[PDB]
Amino acid sequence: LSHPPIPIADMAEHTERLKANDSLKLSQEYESIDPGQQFTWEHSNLEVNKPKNRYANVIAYDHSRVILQPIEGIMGSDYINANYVDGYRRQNAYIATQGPLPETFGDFWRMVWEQRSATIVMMTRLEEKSRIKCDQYWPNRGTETYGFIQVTLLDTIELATFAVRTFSLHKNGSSEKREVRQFQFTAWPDHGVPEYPTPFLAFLRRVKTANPPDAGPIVVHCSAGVGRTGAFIVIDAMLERIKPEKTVDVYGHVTLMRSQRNYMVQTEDQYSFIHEALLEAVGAGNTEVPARSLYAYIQKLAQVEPGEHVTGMELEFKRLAFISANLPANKFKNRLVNIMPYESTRVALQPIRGVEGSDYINASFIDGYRQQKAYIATQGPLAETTEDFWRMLWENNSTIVVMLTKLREMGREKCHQYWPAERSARYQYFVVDPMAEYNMPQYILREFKVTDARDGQSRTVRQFQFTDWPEQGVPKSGEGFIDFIGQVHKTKEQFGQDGPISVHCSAGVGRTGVFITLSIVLERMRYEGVVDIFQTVKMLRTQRPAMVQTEDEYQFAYQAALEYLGS
Repeated sequence: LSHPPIPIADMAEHTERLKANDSLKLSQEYESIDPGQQFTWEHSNLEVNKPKNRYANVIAYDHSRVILQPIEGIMGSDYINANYVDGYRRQNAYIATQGPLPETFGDFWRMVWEQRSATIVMMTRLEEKSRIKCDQYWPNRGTETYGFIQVTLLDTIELATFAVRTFSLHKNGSSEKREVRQFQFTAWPDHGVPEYPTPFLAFLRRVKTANPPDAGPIVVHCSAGVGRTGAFIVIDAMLERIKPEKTVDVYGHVTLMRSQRNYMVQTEDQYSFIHEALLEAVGAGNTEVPARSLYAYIQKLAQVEPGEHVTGMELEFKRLAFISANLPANKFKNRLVNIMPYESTRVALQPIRGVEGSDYINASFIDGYRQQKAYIATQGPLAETTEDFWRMLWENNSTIVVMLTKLREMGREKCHQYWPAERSARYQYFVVDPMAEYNMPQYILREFKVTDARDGQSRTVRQFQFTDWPEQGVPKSGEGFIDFIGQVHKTKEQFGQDGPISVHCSAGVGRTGVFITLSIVLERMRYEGVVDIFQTVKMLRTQRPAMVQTEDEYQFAYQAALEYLGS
């Protein structure tokens, strides 16, 4: 009645309608959400329970609350601020709860134990822009006791946009030991919702694969346990829904959620984000592959299926498809009009008083496998942006430069020679001294001393220039490129860089993208034994446009991933 399901085919259009005229119908739809019934919240309001509430205004409805076994002689001991929430035809599939307080750490663990949960989803950083969102309810290492549950940290994996912690739980008296994994999403912005859903969707895939299909409810929490917690739940429930059903009903599911916990999906932006994520999720399907299945996967990609006129490989690639960059005074600072950094990931320079746009360089921060901003992807310097380049490196503590083009190819200038060789150069406040030049079969290593003139300080800069990329196409073997990636990264650890690796070719998307793609993929193969090239590329394209420009480029990443598996 009045807000019917949306077939996954119309999801595109529907979303754009809601978003029309600065999200006017989204807003009217959202404001109309109403479970339309009266709840009570007596337990949350017990005097003894009020300090167990992180926010006095975010309570637990009586009828859907999670009820803990009482502790003999302790009034109020059945209470936690938490409610069951439904998934798609999955009753009480989730527990939505606040981020635990020091005084409720024991309650939270006892909840996990008694509810037989195997998975915790933490939708927040402990602190975000100074403000504490959640206190740390788990041990730094080893075993800690909370109430009567002993929680042991077995393992910590920590990656660019989330962390996974593995725990063992043991209540005293029983030999029972239970395993629980906490997935912590670390990339939700301090303000608003994520610009793109791709990190969250990969986060969600992790969670779902780890969660055993016979456990109790997934425990989900942010700060209040309503806002991001809500988005996680709806997105998941709708991805479940579309397996047997091929329609989406966000409106309907948020409505059901509101009858279970106050405020689920707390902002319009969150409501919008849910639609964007679900939109992107129907877009790709599963592209992740176990190492053992890689070759077969590749072989399958290599065929022209009955029905299609192109390869599966090229069909997969097809599915992958600017304020400052435009300011008139920065327009000469771009090699190509149509290759610009996004505002949100652009690498801004320290502004220089009295020259507008001297905060601009065509460059973009890019996350790695383990850490965010592990790369800057930028174009080959122009004679006119050379100075800017050197300052970007200094200001951003980048001391490794990967150049993926010859200065000239196919009788065109690809890159200006932005480095000195015969003698020292001064590029503005920076003195760069050429220290050595190593000619390897497939690349050249150049080493520079860079001295800040202003304060006499100094850093070593190393530049790796790969010289074996064919001027048309892509390498026939990934061997040399693999070794190259290896060398750049050895050199990173060996001389303890914290800073990003700055990577460029000519426009700084194609080969640049392949380099960054493989740097991520090959480490993920080492540590997970899975590969997902498509999602890696998809991700890069959330931070810089057109990363991995061509089909052959895309295919090469597969090729190199394959050969690397070979060793």
